[PDB]
Amino acid sequence: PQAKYRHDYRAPDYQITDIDLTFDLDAQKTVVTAVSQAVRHGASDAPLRLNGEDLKLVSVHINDEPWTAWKEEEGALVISNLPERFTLKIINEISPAANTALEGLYQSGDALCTQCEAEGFRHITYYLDRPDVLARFTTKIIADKIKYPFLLSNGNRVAQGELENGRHWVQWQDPFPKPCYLFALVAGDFDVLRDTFTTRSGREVALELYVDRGNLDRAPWAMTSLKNSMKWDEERFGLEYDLDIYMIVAVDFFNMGAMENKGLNIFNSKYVLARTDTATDKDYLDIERVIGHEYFHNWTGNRVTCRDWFQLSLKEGLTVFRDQEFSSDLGSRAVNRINNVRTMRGLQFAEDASPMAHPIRPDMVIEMNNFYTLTVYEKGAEVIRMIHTLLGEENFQKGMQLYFERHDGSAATCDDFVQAMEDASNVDLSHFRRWYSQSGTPIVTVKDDYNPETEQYTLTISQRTPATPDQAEKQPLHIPFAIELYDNEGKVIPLQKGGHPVNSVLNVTQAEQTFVFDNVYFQPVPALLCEFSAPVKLEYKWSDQQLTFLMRHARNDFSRWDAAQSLLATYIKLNVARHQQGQPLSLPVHVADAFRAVLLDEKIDPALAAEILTLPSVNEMAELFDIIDPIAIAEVREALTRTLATELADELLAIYNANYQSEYRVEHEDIAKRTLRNACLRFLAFGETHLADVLVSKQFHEANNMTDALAALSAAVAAQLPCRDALMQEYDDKWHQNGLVMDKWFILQATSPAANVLETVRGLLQHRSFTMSNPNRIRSLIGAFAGSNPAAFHAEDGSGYLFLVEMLTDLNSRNPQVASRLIEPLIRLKRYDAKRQEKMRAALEQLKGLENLSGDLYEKITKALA
Ligand SMILES: CN(C)c1ncnc2c1ncn2[C@@H]1O[C@H](CO)[C@@H](N)[C@H]1O
Ligand SMILES: [Zn+2]
Repeated sequence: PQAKYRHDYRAPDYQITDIDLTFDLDAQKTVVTAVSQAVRHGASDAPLRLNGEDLKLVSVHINDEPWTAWKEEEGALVISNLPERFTLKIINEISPAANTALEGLYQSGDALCTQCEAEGFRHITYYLDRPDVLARFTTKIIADKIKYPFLLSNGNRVAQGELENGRHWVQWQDPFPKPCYLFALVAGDFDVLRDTFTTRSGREVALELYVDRGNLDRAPWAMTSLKNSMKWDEERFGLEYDLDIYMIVAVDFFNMGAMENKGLNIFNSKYVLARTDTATDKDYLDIERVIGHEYFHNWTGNRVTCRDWFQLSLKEGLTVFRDQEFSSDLGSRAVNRINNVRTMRGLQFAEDASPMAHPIRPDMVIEMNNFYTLTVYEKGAEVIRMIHTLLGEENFQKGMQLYFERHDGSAATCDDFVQAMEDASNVDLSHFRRWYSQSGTPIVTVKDDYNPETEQYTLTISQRTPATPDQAEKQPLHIPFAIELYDNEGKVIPLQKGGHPVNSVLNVTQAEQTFVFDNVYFQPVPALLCEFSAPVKLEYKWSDQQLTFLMRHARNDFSRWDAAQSLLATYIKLNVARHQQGQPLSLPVHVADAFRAVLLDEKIDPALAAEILTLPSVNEMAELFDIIDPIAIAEVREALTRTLATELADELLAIYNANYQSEYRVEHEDIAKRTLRNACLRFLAFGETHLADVLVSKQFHEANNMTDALAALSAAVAAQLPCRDALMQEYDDKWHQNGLVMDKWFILQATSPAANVLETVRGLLQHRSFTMSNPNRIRSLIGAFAGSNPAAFHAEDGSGYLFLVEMLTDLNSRNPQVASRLIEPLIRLKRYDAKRQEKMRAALEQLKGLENLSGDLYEKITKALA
């Protein structure tokens, strides 16, 4: 499989302007007729090169003449000797029932549905399957009326009919030109939740959420969230929906999350279906996020699309930024920022230190489905956020507005977007552009000096990015470095120099620089990289007391949390080293006291307290180390929990009880109280065994919502409480028929600290609720084991690696996209000790040798073994 390169982009030799599709739908044999209107832009002698995969070609006509000047080649239909302008007619057959990869037209249960991003449309017909070819679609769908009463495509219905032999048809037209990755088709029998949204200018939009029969009870929150998304995009960004109908279809079989097909989004049901007994607060807020995200793409992705796939972050960085801003405005901004930074530092930085490292605008791709990454998405969004930091809201929105004025109805590049921001704001983003081309995490080192003679405070700030596997050369970035200086009372010291204010966002643009501040009347405590102002590792020699000072006094809630993270990091590192020498946890009294103070502080937001009382995950902890010792990290996390449980027992139980809520509401203040209560319950579970067992079992049985029930169940498994096996069986007996609810239970099984977790997981391959045909079940059992139980995955006997190789050997053939997601923990081998590296390398070597190795896995495996 051959790599493609960004620098190789060239405008297409032919465009398509209009495509009329007819589907004669059948799960075993679907016939596609595609009539395209084409224009040659390149040389007269250049053939038309159409992409296609696993298609049975029936016929090729050019202006209704059966064509003889063509050939099929791997992946392609090459058509020669064409006029400058012509009508192409292709007829071909495809087989949805055989499509286990879930790419193209496939079956989800009894429904037929599509996934076309990135390159799935070529699995449906021969086409210019590249996102700089925009065309107007018309789609006619013919099917059995009893099996497929609903026949959906993008846009509005223009024609409908009934045929003999129980077939019917519907034809759709979408006026907006689109690249083919935004094509969608759905056929099936559904319950339908119908609502309306009226835009601020008065356009009434019909909203339609399509769910499997008997799931309407789980649909209102998704609808609520759609309307919220629409309203917010109007309020914040000034953008209105542009069509008459907005359709969402929830399907159970889906490799991604959800997909922004124009006017006909297709969602994994995990990101739609919720009711209070089936879904947690986090589920509710994730549905809100993903509903938002796909809606937001209607502008950032659909009305302006991507010139080529290397520009994916153009839509994904900006749409994730928008989803974050949406959640943050509606909810707790600080809890959002905290959890997005946890993702960045715990998951994204690992990718940027791995063999799959890439810039947010990649330069080299083998399989584009491998580049829907933490980097492109979440780091992408941090890059957008940095532009927002540099410009301010008002200039940022002027940039947005210039971007749409210039590029609406076209396919654009990341550079176009930056230029629009630069030109609208008059802020120079030339250096800033290097964030798009350079991979890896910058390390920002900060030293400080306070001169009492002159009342000056000096920060000496250096940067460097280490080389990564993909790039041997690195250069300094334009790093927006936000600070705040605090006096001995906790009050912010005004920043100034030579009699003038200085902006608190420092422009860290060199390898080394100094910043001098005047009229600093007291030695300050600095808050550095405020709100995570750039996606970098910060090196500052913090005292413990500077960090507890910030926890008490810092103005922004994020800074209070971040200071707690910096204080814990020192002691996580200390205790991992101790664990490797067989020595028990050591924690200063003053550290425990800082967490006690947070528990008893009446003035702190409970949302913030809960996050400070949520220890860094085993992933966030791994980021603190060059070489990862996953057993030490897991055991240190447990011991730290037990230590705090003991030291803070009385305070934890008081706050647990104080935050009891008898009514359940999906409302942010309520959520905050509940997160705090369950944060306390986690520590209590790791306390004295009898009290723990009582508290946890009672919460599980008495809960009136899934948040509380699952928090108890997860604590029983994490602390290996007596009640665990009863409660787990209880859950299975109640919920086994409900795959989305059972996913939570598979995750708890896979992430268990029990010694026999792998045996349990293997046995669960045969569980009544598990199936290898469903990506959500696969992720929830196998994925969670490999990725979220690094202590068991990395068992010294190598059993974890062997288990993953077995599963990958199936999935490589069945569903390469899911396989490539699941191989990630093995490609991290260079972070582990030699003995583990040797076992992981052997596992990788085994997979490299598979018959019919997918491109998706080939790419990762070859990088890993280099
Ligand atoms: C370790 N890997 C592959 C991932 N770990 C966690 N989240 C991921 C990962 N790969 C992609 N994502 C998320 O998928 C979403 C897009 O499908 C992005 N939001 C990205 O974070
Ligand atoms: Zn997206």
